[PDB]
Amino acid sequence: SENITNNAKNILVQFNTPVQINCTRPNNNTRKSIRIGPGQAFYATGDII
Amino acid sequence: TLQCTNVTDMRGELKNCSFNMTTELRDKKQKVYSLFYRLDVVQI
Amino acid sequence: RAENLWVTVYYGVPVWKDAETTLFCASDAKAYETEKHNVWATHACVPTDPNPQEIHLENVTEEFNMWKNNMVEQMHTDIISLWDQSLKPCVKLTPLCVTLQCTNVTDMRGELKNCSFNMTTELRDKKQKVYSLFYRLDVVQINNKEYRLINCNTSAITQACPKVSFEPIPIHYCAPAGFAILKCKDKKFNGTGPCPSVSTVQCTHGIKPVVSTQLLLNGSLAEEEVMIRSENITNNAKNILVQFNTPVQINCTRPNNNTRKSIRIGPGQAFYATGDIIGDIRQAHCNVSKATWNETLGKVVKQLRKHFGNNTIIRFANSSGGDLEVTTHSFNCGGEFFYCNTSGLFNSTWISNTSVNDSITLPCRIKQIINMWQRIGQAMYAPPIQGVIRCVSNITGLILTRDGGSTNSTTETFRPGGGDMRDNWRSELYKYKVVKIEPLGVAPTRCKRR
Amino acid sequence: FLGAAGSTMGAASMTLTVQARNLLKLTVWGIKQLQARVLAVERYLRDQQLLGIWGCSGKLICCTNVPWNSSWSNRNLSEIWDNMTWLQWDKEISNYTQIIYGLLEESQNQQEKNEQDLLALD
Amino acid sequence: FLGAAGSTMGAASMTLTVQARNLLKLTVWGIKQLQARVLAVERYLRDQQLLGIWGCSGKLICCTNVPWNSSWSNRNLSEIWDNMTWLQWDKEISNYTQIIYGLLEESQNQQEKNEQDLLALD
Amino acid sequence: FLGAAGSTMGAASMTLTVQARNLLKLTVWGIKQLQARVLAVERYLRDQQLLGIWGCSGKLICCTNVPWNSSWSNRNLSEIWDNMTWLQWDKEISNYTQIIYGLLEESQNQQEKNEQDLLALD
Ligand SMILES: *[C@@H]1O[C@H](CO)[C@@H](O[C@@H]2O[C@H](CO)[C@@H](O[C@@H]3O[C@H](CO[C@H]4O[C@H](CO[C@H]5O[C@H](CO)[C@@H](O)[C@H](O)[C@@H]5O)[C@@H](O)[C@H](O[C@H]5O[C@H](CO)[C@@H](O)[C@H](O)[C@@H]5O)[C@@H]4O)[C@@H](O)[C@H](O[C@H]4O[C@H](CO)[C@@H](O)[C@H](O)[C@@H]4O[C@H]4O[C@H](CO)[C@@H](O)[C@H](O)[C@@H]4O[C@H]4O[C@H](CO)[C@@H](O)[C@H](O)[C@@H]4O)[C@@H]3O)[C@H](O)[C@H]2NC(C)=O)[C@H](O)[C@H]1NC(C)=O
Ligand SMILES: *[C@@H]1O[C@H](CO)[C@@H](O[C@@H]2O[C@H](CO)[C@@H](O[C@@H]3O[C@H](CO[C@H]4O[C@H](CO[C@H]5O[C@H](CO)[C@@H](O)[C@H](O)[C@@H]5O)[C@@H](O)[C@H](O[C@H]5O[C@H](CO)[C@@H](O)[C@H](O)[C@@H]5O)[C@@H]4O)[C@@H](O)[C@H](O[C@H]4O[C@H](CO)[C@@H](O)[C@H](O)[C@@H]4O[C@H]4O[C@H](CO)[C@@H](O)[C@H](O)[C@@H]4O[C@H]4O[C@H](CO)[C@@H](O)[C@H](O)[C@@H]4O)[C@@H]3O)[C@H](O)[C@H]2NC(C)=O)[C@H](O)[C@H]1NC(C)=O
Ligand SMILES: *[C@@H]1O[C@H](CO)[C@@H](O[C@@H]2O[C@H](CO)[C@@H](O[C@@H]3O[C@H](CO[C@H]4O[C@H](CO)[C@@H](O)[C@H](O)[C@@H]4O)[C@@H](O)[C@H](O[C@H]4O[C@H](CO)[C@@H](O)[C@H](O)[C@@H]4O[C@H]4O[C@H](CO)[C@@H](O)[C@H](O)[C@@H]4O[C@H]4O[C@H](CO)[C@@H](O)[C@H](O)[C@@H]4O)[C@@H]3O)[C@H](O)[C@H]2NC(C)=O)[C@H](O)[C@H]1NC(C)=O
Ligand SMILES: *[C@@H]1O[C@H](CO)[C@@H](O[C@@H]2O[C@H](CO)[C@@H](O[C@@H]3O[C@H](CO)[C@@H](O)[C@H](O[C@H]4O[C@H](CO)[C@@H](O)[C@H](O)[C@@H]4O[C@H]4O[C@H](CO)[C@@H](O)[C@H](O)[C@@H]4O)[C@@H]3O)[C@H](O)[C@H]2NC(C)=O)[C@H](O)[C@H]1NC(C)=O
Ligand SMILES: *[C@@H]1O[C@H](CO)[C@@H](O[C@@H]2O[C@H](CO)[C@@H](O[C@@H]3O[C@H](CO)[C@@H](O)[C@H](O)[C@@H]3O)[C@H](O)[C@H]2NC(C)=O)[C@H](O)[C@H]1NC(C)=O
Ligand SMILES: *[C@@H]1O[C@H](CO)[C@@H](O[C@@H]2O[C@H](CO)[C@@H](O[C@@H]3O[C@H](CO)[C@@H](O)[C@H](O)[C@@H]3O)[C@H](O)[C@H]2NC(C)=O)[C@H](O)[C@H]1NC(C)=O
Ligand SMILES: *[C@@H]1O[C@H](CO)[C@@H](O[C@@H]2O[C@H](CO)[C@@H](O)[C@H](O)[C@H]2NC(C)=O)[C@H](O)[C@H]1NC(C)=O
Ligand SMILES: *[C@@H]1O[C@H](CO)[C@@H](O[C@@H]2O[C@H](CO)[C@@H](O)[C@H](O)[C@H]2NC(C)=O)[C@H](O)[C@H]1NC(C)=O
Ligand SMILES: *[C@@H]1O[C@H](CO)[C@@H](O[C@@H]2O[C@H](CO)[C@@H](O)[C@H](O)[C@H]2NC(C)=O)[C@H](O)[C@H]1NC(C)=O
Ligand SMILES: *[C@@H]1O[C@H](CO)[C@@H](O[C@@H]2O[C@H](CO)[C@@H](O)[C@H](O)[C@H]2NC(C)=O)[C@H](O)[C@H]1NC(C)=O
Ligand SMILES: *[C@@H]1O[C@H](CO)[C@@H](O)[C@H](O)[C@H]1NC(C)=O
Ligand SMILES: *[C@@H]1O[C@H](CO)[C@@H](O)[C@H](O)[C@H]1NC(C)=O
Ligand SMILES: *[C@@H]1O[C@H](CO)[C@@H](O)[C@H](O)[C@H]1NC(C)=O
Ligand SMILES: *[C@@H]1O[C@H](CO)[C@@H](O)[C@H](O)[C@H]1NC(C)=O
Ligand SMILES: *[C@@H]1O[C@H](CO)[C@@H](O)[C@H](O)[C@H]1NC(C)=O
Ligand SMILES: *[C@@H]1O[C@H](CO)[C@@H](O)[C@H](O)[C@H]1NC(C)=O
Repeated sequence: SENITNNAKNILVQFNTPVQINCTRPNNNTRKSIRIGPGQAFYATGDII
Repeated sequence: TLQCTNVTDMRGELKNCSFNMTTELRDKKQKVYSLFYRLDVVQI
Repeated sequence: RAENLWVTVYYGVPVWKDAETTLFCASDAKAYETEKHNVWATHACVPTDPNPQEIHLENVTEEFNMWKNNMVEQMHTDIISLWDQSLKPCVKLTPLCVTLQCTNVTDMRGELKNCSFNMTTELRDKKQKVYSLFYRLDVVQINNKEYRLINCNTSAITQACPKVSFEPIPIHYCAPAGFAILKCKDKKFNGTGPCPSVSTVQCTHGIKPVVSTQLLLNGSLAEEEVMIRSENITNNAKNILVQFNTPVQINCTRPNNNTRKSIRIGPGQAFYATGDIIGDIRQAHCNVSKATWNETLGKVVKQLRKHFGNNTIIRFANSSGGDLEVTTHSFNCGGEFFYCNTSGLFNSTWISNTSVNDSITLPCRIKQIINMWQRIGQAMYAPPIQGVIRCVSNITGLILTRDGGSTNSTTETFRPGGGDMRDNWRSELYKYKVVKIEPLGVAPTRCKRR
Repeated sequence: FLGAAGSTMGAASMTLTVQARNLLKLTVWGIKQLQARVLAVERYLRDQQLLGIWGCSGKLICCTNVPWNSSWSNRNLSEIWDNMTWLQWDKEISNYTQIIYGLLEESQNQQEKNEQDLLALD
Repeated sequence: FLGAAGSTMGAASMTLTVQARNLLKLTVWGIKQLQARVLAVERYLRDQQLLGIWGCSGKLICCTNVPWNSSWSNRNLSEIWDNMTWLQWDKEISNYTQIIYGLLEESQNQQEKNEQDLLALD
Repeated sequence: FLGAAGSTMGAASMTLTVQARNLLKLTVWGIKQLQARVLAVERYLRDQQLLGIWGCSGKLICCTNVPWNSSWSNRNLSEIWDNMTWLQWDKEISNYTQIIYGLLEESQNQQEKNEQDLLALD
């Protein structure tokens, strides 16, 4: 901590053993890839399967 | 403008939105729908 | 202790190693007086030394490979990078994708389309009902007759500025300090093998970046016999580069005397539309003199027999098929882009030394909207030119391909190549390669030190 | 200018001197005419720093106290200067080149200047 | 490489030599990998110009005719090299550093070369 | 700093030393404060390379074995240093300047170092 007794300063912590974390996107998606030309293509979010 | 509705559980986090869009040509618009999270949009 | 000599440092010893560096351009400091708002490359482009230096190295033999030459790759990326920098400040044509209502022009199956369409003015309120004139190659119909820009579904489009010109100007490639460029002075050189007489130069000779297909235009002539060059000859997958002895006179004109609309799509921007055609009702055409093309062919067909054998039948034929850039002769004259039908020239059949009127012609098609070098995302619109365009160039060489069908021991047929533009640069760069000089050296001598 | 590259090393010592030396507001091509000449002055100073740290401290020719090893191109003196050429010469020394470089900076100007400092005291 | 920074000045003279030395078409980050190395060669030549204009004209170690003033770190010689370290040394001289610099360029190479020119006439 | 430019060459030799020396992320004006100082270091090294290849190898004043030709500003010695000024001096030599330059690099450091190498053998 920059200033410990000071509650206005954040306290940075460093771990010994790494912690396993899993973050997933339980939505199987599709890309529309709509055409907003000329030459440009936007990727829209389709339906979730 | 985004015309949205509630997805088919967990209080409809996802919004199905219909809107008008510009095509390659500058004449006719494009009626297409997309899918946005509740956090990406705000009603008016 | 034990005698005698001692090491001694020599600086500037004649030792070089084959290497690669970043080369700049040179314009001859006249191209700058040619002005016309930065023609092609030359803007701040380095002025060429009035007295270029060529030093002949005696008692030297150096091995060259033109297909492994690195000067080609820099130039290819240069023209490409040069091309984009020209189109960046210019006017983008993005809202030209408006629906096109077209009709047949008043002979030769209506090559030109008269198109009516809606357009945005300086003001953002009212549109503009105006008509333009496009070639059949620039538009594609979508389902009266309704058309659209041909490049809109593939990519975007921008208009080239009328101020700048595509006129090729001589460009000398030079090497920075500590490097050197080797030049092969032999009259007959195919680009591979050892070179008996080698000289060094700071700058390569005058090289005009003329982009063309199936015909090397405005290039350098060979010495004595005509030259035959191929990366892998027996391989039919590799193109065969040819260098002519005598230059071939070619005429390509635009037998349409035109006008510029210069419509206003403001604020501040003005597009140059193609107005009505006043003059000969004709399709663009390319002229080649029957006597001059034949003589070269007869001299060239004999050189192929230094490889394919003393006696054999060599037949010529037009392009097999593919993209328009491949199947036709593509180049730029007066700012317009011609695509010529070379099928008339390549119709012949030859005997061992011979083949079984005063003029010849070649139908040419015009396309304003182009993507060369297989570029996607950027399409360039060639602005219309006032009056009739006439141009005369030298045909200095070809890009050729051999058929794969064999029957190898029977007969062989050759057809015009295309595609890669590096071959065009390999045509002028075959005699040059880049090496870095290693000046530092050590030698044993008695001087020692006090 | 490189004229003796084909000639023998003995003849190549005469022309040695010639080898020593031969708007700008653009957004692009300005980096193309720049990047080339900047590495040039970087490559230039790269050679010159070596010349100073060795027993040279000066250009063209300079000598050193490093004895020539027999194991390094054991030869006849006339077989070197009179009968042989530089490109052909640098070819054999290619293995011992990095070894020789060490003897100049380490064995000399590191051990020589200190030797000199001790000889300059008295 | 800096290994003697903790050691005494006397031991630090042995490793002195190691301290001497250790597409590019991008619109951005090209200035980040450039601006760093350009001031580097500017900082490099800044030290070297001082080395020439002084009584050195050469790298590593070189001596001068400037007498050491007693008022400048009055000391024992063994109290300097044998008992003391460079970081600790540069600390005290910090006041007289700019004074000493003047004696090298002014009192020597200005007055020495002219002295030399007069001694080179006869 | 240039103070003796109006004075005679004889008085101008005393102040000679003073003449030797006096974010950066911007898209524009960064090339304006750059292009100026880069040609400066290019112009700087341009003079220094000449100083090395000649019989100087050092800054300020240095001498040479090149004899002064009578045909080059035939004069009285006191008519040069005592009675004449540098701007006025460089004016006449303007024709022979390129000639003199050749005698330093060719007649000396090319022929001198080789002469030295032959005198260093014995
Ligand atoms: C990092 O973070 C840490 C914490 O996270 C930060 O730490 C903080 O640091 C600040 C300093 O900036 C501290 O504030 C100062 O506190 C001191 C000490 O106060 C304590 O002790 C006093 C005396 O204690 C002794 O006496 C008693 C009686 O016998 C005895 O029982 C006791 O055991 C001990 O022996 C107490 O008076 C004081 O209590 C008062 O203050 C409390 C805090 O506000 C309050 O809760 C109480 O109710 C009571 O009101 C406390 O216990 C203070 O002395 C100091 O005061 C100076 O600064 C303030 C501005 O904040 C200013 O207004 C004052 O006037 C005073 O300035 C005088 O001293 C200067 C230095 O000498 C002098 O230059 C001035 O001119 C001025 O002197 C003038 O006046 C006097 C008479 O008044 C005169 O004689 C002189 O001649 C002259 O004219 C500060 O308040 C924080 O306490 C501390 N945090 C914590 C949690 O403790 C740190 O800052 C951070 N750092 C960084 C880099 O991030
Ligand atoms: C530039 O372009 C040119 C052309 O434009 C390119 O040239 C091409 O180059 C390639 C090489 O990559 C050639 O392919 C090789 O051909 C050789 C030779 O094949 C010919 O000759 C064979 C023997 O002839 C002799 O014997 C007969 C009988 O007595 C006699 O009558 C004759 O006169 C002569 O004296 C023939 O067997 C062979 O015929 C067969 O192949 C024909 C071509 O496909 C086919 O038409 C026939 O019907 C028939 O099937 C032919 O006439 C081949 O030997 C060589 O084969 C190697 O490579 C292939 C892969 O392509 C691989 O599958 C093989 O296994 C073989 O690899 C063996 O040899 C290696 C080298 O020693 C070794 O490392 C391997 O481990 C392997 O050896 C293993 O197996 C053997 C037993 O099989 C064992 O003993 C070993 O111990 C080991 O275990 C290639 O096919 C092209 O022919 C040529 N083009 C043309 C038009 O000719 C050039 O590549 C281009 N270059 C560049 C840089 O661009
Ligand atoms: C391979 O190399 C060859 C040879 O190097 C290349 O061939 C070159 O082609 C260039 C054109 O692309 C050509 O440039 C021309 O130069 C001509 C000569 O200029 C000199 O003479 C004039 C006097 O006439 C001097 O004032 C001048 O300073 C020069 O010294 C010009 O006459 C050319 O201008 C005309 O042609 C171009 C297109 O080629 C038009 O754009 C231009 O507008 C001109 O056309 C008008 O004028 C002619 C009569 O001159 C009319 O017949 C025509 O209809 C036009 O008239 C209308 O239009 C204008 C405005 O455009 C208007 O004012 C008028 O009233 C009408 O409405 C052109 O400048 C090179 O000279 C030529 N090389 C050689 C050696 O000749 C070949 O391109 C190379 N290959 C490749 C692929 O690049
Ligand atoms: C591509 O285009 C180029 C350019 O047009 C072509 O190259 C030109 O080709 C023509 C003809 O092949 C050639 O014209 C002749 O040039 C001669 C000089 O070299 C001229 O002397 C000659 O003029 C006479 O003939 C004209 C037509 O008959 C007359 O109109 C003219 O007045 C001349 O007549 C005179 O001379 C006779 C004596 O000879 C005398 O009795 C008369 O009183 C009178 O004085 C031609 O014009 C050009 O010179 C060529 N240009 C170049 C640069 O070479 C090329 O052929 C085209 N290629 C293709 C494939 O079409
Ligand atoms: C194709 O090339 C051949 C050459 O291989 C050309 O043949 C040439 O034909 C002309 C006649 O049209 C010959 O001229 C003749 O000259 C003789 C001798 O002076 C004379 O007696 C005749 O009256 C006539 O003038 C010419 O010599 C001949 N070429 C050669 C090399 O002999 C042929 O013209 C070319 N194709 C075309 C388009 O004609
Ligand atoms: C390949 O080239 C040859 C040579 O040019 C072409 O032969 C040409 O064929 C035409 C017919 O379409 C000939 O026209 C004929 O002319 C004669 C003589 O005037 C006349 O009697 C006929 O009625 C007809 O008009 C032409 O003369 C002939 N060329 C020559 C030199 O004789 C051939 O057609 C070409 N092949 C292809 C596929 O393009
Ligand atoms: C999101 O809403 C759109 C309509 O705006 C849905 O698309 C329709 O889907 C039905 C299937 O029940 C079809 O019959 C319609 O033809 C579709 N209309 C269009 C314009 O596509 C879409 O299905 C909804 N989200 C999804 C894919 O579940
Ligand atoms: C096409 O080739 C001809 C002939 O090689 C070129 O014309 C020559 O130009 C040079 C320029 O110095 C003259 O010395 C020659 O005299 C010209 N030839 C003749 C026969 O007189 C012509 O320039 C070439 N084409 C292009 C575009 O340069
Ligand atoms: C291309 O079509 C346009 C019409 O879209 C023609 O322009 C008309 O030309 C006639 C002459 O017969 C005039 O009476 C009309 O007023 C014109 N209309 C417009 C909108 O300009 C044009 O003439 C056709 N191409 C050409 C010029 O031949
Ligand atoms: C290029 O030239 C050839 C040869 O003249 C043309 O081939 C003709 O093609 C048409 C069909 O489009 C046939 O009716 C003719 O009989 C062909 N001619 C001959 C001589 O066989 C070809 O059309 C020309 N252009 C293109 C774009 O192919
Ligand atoms: C020319 O060079 C070759 C190799 O560099 C050498 O063998 C030959 O002796 C040289 N010729 C002369 C005349 O020195
Ligand atoms: C060495 O050079 C001399 C030249 O005087 C020659 O006679 C002798 O044979 C040479 N010996 C060897 C081993 O090269
Ligand atoms: C100086 O150094 C010598 C070392 O020989 C030591 O004996 C003496 O006491 C020192 N004197 C002072 C004043 O530092
Ligand atoms: C280590 O360094 C300190 C301070 O730099 C110094 O006092 C000490 O004498 C040094 N140790 C040795 C063994 O020289
Ligand atoms: C040369 O200088 C001396 C100064 O001692 C002077 O007396 C003499 O007249 C001068 N002669 C010429 C020719 O300048
Ligand atoms: C001042 O300069 C002029 C010309 O440079 C010169 O003639 C004159 O003698 C100088 N004055 C003095 C006092 O040296």
